[PDB]
Amino acid sequence: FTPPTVKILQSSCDGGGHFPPTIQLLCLVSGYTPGTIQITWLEDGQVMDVDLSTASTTQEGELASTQSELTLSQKHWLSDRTYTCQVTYQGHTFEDSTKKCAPRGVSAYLSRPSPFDLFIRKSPTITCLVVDLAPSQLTWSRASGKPVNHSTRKEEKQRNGTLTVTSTLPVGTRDWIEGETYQCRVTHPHLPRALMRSTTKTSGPRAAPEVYAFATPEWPGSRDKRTLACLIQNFMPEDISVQWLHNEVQLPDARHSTTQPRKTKGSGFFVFSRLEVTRAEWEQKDEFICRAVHEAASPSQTVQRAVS
Amino acid sequence: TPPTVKILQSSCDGGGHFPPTIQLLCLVSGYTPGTIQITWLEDGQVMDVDLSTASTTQEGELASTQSELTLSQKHWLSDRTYTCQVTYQGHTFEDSTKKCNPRGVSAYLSRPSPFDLFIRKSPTITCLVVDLAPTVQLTWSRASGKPVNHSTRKEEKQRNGTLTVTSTLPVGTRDWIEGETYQCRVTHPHLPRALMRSTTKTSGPRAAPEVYAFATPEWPDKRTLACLIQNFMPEDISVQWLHNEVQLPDARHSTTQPRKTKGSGFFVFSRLEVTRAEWEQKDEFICRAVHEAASPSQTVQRAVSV
Amino acid sequence: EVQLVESGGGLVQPGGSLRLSCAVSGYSITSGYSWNWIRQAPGKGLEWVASITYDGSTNYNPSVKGRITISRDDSKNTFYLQMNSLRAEDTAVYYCARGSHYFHWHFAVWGQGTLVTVSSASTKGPSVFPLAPAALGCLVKDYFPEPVTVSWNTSGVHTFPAVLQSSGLYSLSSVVTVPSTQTYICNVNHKPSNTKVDKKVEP
Amino acid sequence: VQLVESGGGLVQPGGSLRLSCAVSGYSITSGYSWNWIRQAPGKGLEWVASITYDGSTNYNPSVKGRITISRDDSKNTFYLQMNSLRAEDTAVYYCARGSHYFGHWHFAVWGQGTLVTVSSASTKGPSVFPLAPGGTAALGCLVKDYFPEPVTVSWNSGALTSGVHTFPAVLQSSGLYSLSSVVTVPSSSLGTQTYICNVNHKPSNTKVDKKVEPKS
Amino acid sequence: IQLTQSPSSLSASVGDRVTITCRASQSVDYDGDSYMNWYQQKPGKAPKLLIYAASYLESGVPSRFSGSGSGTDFTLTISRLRPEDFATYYCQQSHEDPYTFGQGTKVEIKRTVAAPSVFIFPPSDEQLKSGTASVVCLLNNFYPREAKVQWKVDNAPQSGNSQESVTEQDSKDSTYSLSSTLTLSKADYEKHKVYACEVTHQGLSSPVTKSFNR
Amino acid sequence: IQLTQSPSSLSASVGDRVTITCRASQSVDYDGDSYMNWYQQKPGKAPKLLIYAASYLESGVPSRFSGSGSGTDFTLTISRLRPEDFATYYCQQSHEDPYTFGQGTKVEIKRTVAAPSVFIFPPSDEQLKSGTASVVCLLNNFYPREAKVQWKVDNAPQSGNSQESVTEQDSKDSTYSLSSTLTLSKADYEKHKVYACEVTHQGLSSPVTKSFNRGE
Ligand SMILES: *[C@@H]1O[C@H](CO)[C@@H](O[C@@H]2O[C@H](CO)[C@@H](O[C@@H]3O[C@H](CO[C@H]4O[C@H](CO)[C@@H](O)[C@H](O)[C@@H]4O)[C@@H](O)[C@H](O[C@H]4O[C@H](CO)[C@@H](O)[C@H](O)[C@@H]4O)[C@@H]3O)[C@H](O)[C@H]2NC(C)=O)[C@H](O)[C@H]1NC(C)=O
Ligand SMILES: *[C@@H]1O[C@H](CO)[C@@H](O[C@@H]2O[C@H](CO)[C@@H](O[C@@H]3O[C@H](CO[C@H]4O[C@H](CO)[C@@H](O)[C@H](O)[C@@H]4O)[C@@H](O)[C@H](O[C@H]4O[C@H](CO)[C@@H](O)[C@H](O)[C@@H]4O)[C@@H]3O)[C@H](O)[C@H]2NC(C)=O)[C@H](O)[C@H]1NC(C)=O
Repeated sequence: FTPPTVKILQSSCDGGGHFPPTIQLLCLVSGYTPGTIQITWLEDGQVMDVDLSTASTTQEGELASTQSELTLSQKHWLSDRTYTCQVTYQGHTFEDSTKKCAPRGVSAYLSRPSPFDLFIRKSPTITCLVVDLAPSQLTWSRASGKPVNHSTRKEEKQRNGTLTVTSTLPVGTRDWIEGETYQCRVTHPHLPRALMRSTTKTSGPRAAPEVYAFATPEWPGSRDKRTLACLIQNFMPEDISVQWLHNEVQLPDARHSTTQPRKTKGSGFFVFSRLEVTRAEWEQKDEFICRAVHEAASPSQTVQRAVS
Repeated sequence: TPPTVKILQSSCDGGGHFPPTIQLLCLVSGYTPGTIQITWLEDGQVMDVDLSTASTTQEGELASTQSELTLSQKHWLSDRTYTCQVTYQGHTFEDSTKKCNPRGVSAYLSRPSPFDLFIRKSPTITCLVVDLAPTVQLTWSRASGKPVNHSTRKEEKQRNGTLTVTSTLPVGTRDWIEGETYQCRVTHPHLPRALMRSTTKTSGPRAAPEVYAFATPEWPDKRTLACLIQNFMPEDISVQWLHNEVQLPDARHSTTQPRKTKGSGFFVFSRLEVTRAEWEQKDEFICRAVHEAASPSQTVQRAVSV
Repeated sequence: EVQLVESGGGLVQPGGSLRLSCAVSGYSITSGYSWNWIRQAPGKGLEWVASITYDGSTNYNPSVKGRITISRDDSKNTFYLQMNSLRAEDTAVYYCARGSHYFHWHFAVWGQGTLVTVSSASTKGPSVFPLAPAALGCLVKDYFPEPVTVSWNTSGVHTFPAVLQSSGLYSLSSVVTVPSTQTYICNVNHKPSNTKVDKKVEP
Repeated sequence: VQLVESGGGLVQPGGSLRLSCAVSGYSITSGYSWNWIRQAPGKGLEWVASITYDGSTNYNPSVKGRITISRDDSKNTFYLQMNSLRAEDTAVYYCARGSHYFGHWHFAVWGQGTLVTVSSASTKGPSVFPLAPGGTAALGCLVKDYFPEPVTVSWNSGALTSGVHTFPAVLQSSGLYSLSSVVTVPSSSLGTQTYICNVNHKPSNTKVDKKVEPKS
Repeated sequence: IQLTQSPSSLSASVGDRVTITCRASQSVDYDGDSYMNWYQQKPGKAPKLLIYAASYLESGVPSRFSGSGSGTDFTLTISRLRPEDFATYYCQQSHEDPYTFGQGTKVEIKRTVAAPSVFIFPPSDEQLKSGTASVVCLLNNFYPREAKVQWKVDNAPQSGNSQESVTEQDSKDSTYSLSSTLTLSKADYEKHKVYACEVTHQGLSSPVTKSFNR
Repeated sequence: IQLTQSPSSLSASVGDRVTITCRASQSVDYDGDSYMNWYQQKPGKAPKLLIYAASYLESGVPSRFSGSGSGTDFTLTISRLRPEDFATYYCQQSHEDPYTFGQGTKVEIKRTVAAPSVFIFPPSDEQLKSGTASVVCLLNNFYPREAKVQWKVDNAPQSGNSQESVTEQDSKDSTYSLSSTLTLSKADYEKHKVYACEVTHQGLSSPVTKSFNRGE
């Protein structure tokens, strides 16, 4: 045998979130061995008018179904009343209630190792950022069970009445290169089922980038300043770092500008680097190295090209 | 017999709470048994049936096909426009729905692109209205007092229940240079009000754009060209590629939006891939920048050969 | 930037003609905006009288219609207003105004303006009698018509409006405070009677 | 990476069996988990053994005490030696690898699975007999009177795969297993194409190739 | 079309809310757009435009101003009053030619009360021979403007012979200025020895007068 | 830690939705998460990992699979039903020891009825010298499994001395194949001439039988 089950559905809205002029609720009594059944509707506990609801019983095979539809106006449905559908099955009554749909949303971002931290610096770090927490324990994990280097948990509340928890986990050099996977989970007193943020190596293949460096000609009225444009394209995936070098010393990131990686016409991504130089720099040494750090480059994940 | 589309959803809790997963049902009423295609659309994008269930029932002569979509509690709170698209016998039947109040109606006046201004010889200002609720006649105005050229009106309804108005007015080139100001207002049957947005030539000093064309070296039937347009104020600019005395399509070359330089002015890069049969017909590819500060004809260009 | 200055005032006999002038600098008129005159009576409100568009289309006001006319000149980059049969109501201060279109207009840039006196009285000059004293000043008694500019050598000074004496002449006073070795000189310039008076005040 | 088992067969009751698992692609000493999972014939699955990269082991309560598991770093292979074999100990052993998750593991990679049958009956090789025959014809081979399982069957050294139906073996009245394997081919290809079934019984080292030609 | 401004004049403390009403006789709007403007007329210069369409602000106009209304009733609201924005403001419709203006609303700035300082100076030696004797009782830096100066010629009440002149709010001391000019004949100036004007004002507890001997 | 699934065997139409419930006697919600795994064991192959922690899908698994539940009760949901999913499904828990698998759920597919294919195979001359005789009756690609096969040697009904076997559903068309084997003594074959095999199935409105004579 099989006892019946009860479910309630409401009418849908439009693209603008507008309720229809007549709101309709449905009470499903599906999947039950044929037997005596009677549906009764309630409004905050009171039995509604019998002429407002219609009940149709359909029998299919060994199970039975019973449908009950109720048409209400928008003013009555917007009253936030508790409408209970009480269906009786041979003495066993099942109930279910509904009401008009009346906080803040949690989010989390887990950054990936930057090419500078993994190959040039040699101290790769990931950042598990969790935002929009109600101000009132972080739990890291690894996929291979290897010894997890501990992280610094920086818990700081935000200005919008929320809380942010920054967790920077140091990882190994060879581990991320060989495709290690890490996961991040935070626990809060008001959490029944926590969420998970898992970072790993990119699913796509690898392709070394091609670096071309050009020097803009002297523009009329700008004899003491040149612009250096560097094109780096056809590299997969898009995670790449760019830096410039003059006189064997690396320039800060504020002196150059790099665009976001965008797809090429076929396969790979392309970026553009723009460095502004003065006449004292190229007369000191007319050589500027446009260096690109990518996981697919080799041997030391580095590809460069100079321009005069 | 055409089918009837109807959308339902899971009922909320008696205390005004949302269930953990909001499910949307798309009922199709009685119709002549035939090819029915229930495609679920989220903001106009196609969903895969590997997430929505399809069930067909045929009783006597009428058919009843229903599709149920499983959604999380967070996605229903995104106020995205969900759509159950049903196609039968050729003609389509679409029913849209969204999460569920007063809210303001906004609009923006679009500046005419220098491509329409200096190159296409048809500079067009665009008064676009968004988030409107049901004649809707649009009217333009000039500050100098001269009558406006009649603009084409175009109404367009969206899936989010909004209605948009597209007004394209051919303006004069000399007026935009001298500093003409255009305005826009709409009389709507819904609200007794009429808003206004205004556009004009961007104020502030002007810097002429610097055009630089380069070519990647030949390495062992395809070459990649680059163009750097930098140090121009304001950021209003249009980038095109000329080849064989014919303007190349915009979808052929990749061009970035204007971004501020390290100092004063903006900079734009452009990437174009040419085939071997192109520079054999004419080994001359021109990167032309269309900016209001350029001289003499608001045009500065450079040629490059491979 | 673009500014407007008016000219063409002074004592006018009743029932005569008044030719007003306002020079336009910075923009043209044929391809420009709307141009009009706005007058205000001594101590009263403002009343629009005459207007002209960029193409030359004119529109006037019925209160002084038939006795006024506004014209323009393409070479002088200016326009002119001509009035006749001036009655005592037509005695006012004429301002130069430029408007901007809205679907309905509104005047954005204005002119300095000029004052025109229409009466049968003669042009009396400002008899300057100094006032010995701390504060000092120069008295301006019995002059016609208006206005009168009283310069000094400005800080802590107050120039009073001229009293309308029964004789049809006006009398004003001017004061300024000084701390209790320097000589103060007042400069009274009269526009209609072209009289400039330098007066030194001694204790 | 792939996990391949080796060392199955027939073992007398209470004896000692050594099951190996040679991994390929990943060094067994680089940090991972390696487990053994068995499945009773016709019943559910059950875990028994586990070993980590550093050497930590664990044993299920139902089989602890009868099991010895160790690793070998030189060959990237770990073994499972087990004594005191019982009648209810016969199961298909799968060499699997788990992944870490806050101290909880789940088997990601699964081996090919080897069947170990613990019994007192002796080994018996199969006898192979052909099955000779509308518009579609049918032909097959017979694998009769053998013990124990399993048997691998192919056709034309793997050239014929479409329409192959290898029926599961049945326990005959004599206590031995019997198995039929047939394949449906168009009737036009009877006198043109040659059909040969490949039979291999690893527990008895028996490899037989019998040809099937129509009878007329 | 005629406009009735409300009120005709007002005063308020520094940093208050300024509200001006203007009643239109007929509907000056069309298609929903409010067709009416507002201006600022400060003394000693030319008027300056504030906003148009009764709400839309122009560039170079202070953001502290705000306009509201539609049809026949319009309202002009200032966020806070600055000590350098005193002027008279007018409403003006543009639905039908000719254009008309309102009655005018004078906005006065308020401060602290100060007593008047009066100095009296007789007509000079060159004015007595001119047949007209002009005596001026000048008061400076007083507040409020509501004040009265009584002329006393030989301790006798003088009525109808006083010409009072008033100045507006100063840009340096933020006060007012009044000048009491008495026009007497040359024969009347000789028939008196002691002259005096009693300046009555709120900043003075008792009416303070100034006297001089001819 | 006893685990149970439901139901055991079900027949669903192509493209429907499937619901499986892994009921546990142990609440596994710990550290703010649930630890429960799902697996798919294709017939006769290694089990395939589907869901870990009862919520997250395995990298590379199609989106038709969707898991739900927490604590003691869990629910599995199939979006669209493809024939590629014919297998038995088990749920494994890694929360506490001992690690236990479910009972399994043999999910077979309902579809349109397919006509069976009947074939008869005489015992080869080699088997006759071996002292045993086996006539083979074959059923090929049909639905459903419910069928009756009756043996008839020289028009005499046979029973008790026959053995039948069925295959698993195909990954392409989800059909069945049946093989019926006759077991007789050598003298019984040499004494009878006409051999036939009759089968009963709902796919054909009339049963079909094929016959032959030995040594012909
Ligand atoms: C209360 O207020 C706080 C403070 O604003 C809010 O917290 C912010 O939340 C936003 C979004 O929720 C966060 O923005 C995210 O920042 C990430 C940081 O990434 C860094 O590293 C990458 C490496 O490539 C850099 O490129 C990047 O510039 C950063 O330096 C971004 O990675 C995120 O990007 C993702 O979304 C964008 C959306 O456009 C996509 O384009 C991306 O591809 C990517 O998918 C994202 O931008 C922000 O960092 C938070 N700030 C802080 C201080 O924590 C709270 O959300 C707010 N709460 C409420 C309830 O309103
Ligand atoms: C219901 O759905 C409709 C869809 O039709 C929505 O309407 C869209 O509203 C957005 C508002 O953000 C419009 O985006 C705006 O476009 C303006 C014009 O840009 C033109 O040119 C670009 C290319 O240069 C085209 O890609 C674009 O389509 C237009 O043709 C921009 O000028 C606007 O920028 C202004 O707002 C942004 C807001 O982030 C600021 O950052 C800017 O500085 C600037 O102030 C803006 O980007 C979009 O164009 C509308 N759709 C269409 C088809 O035009 C409704 O909003 C939506 N309603 C609801 C309630 O959901």
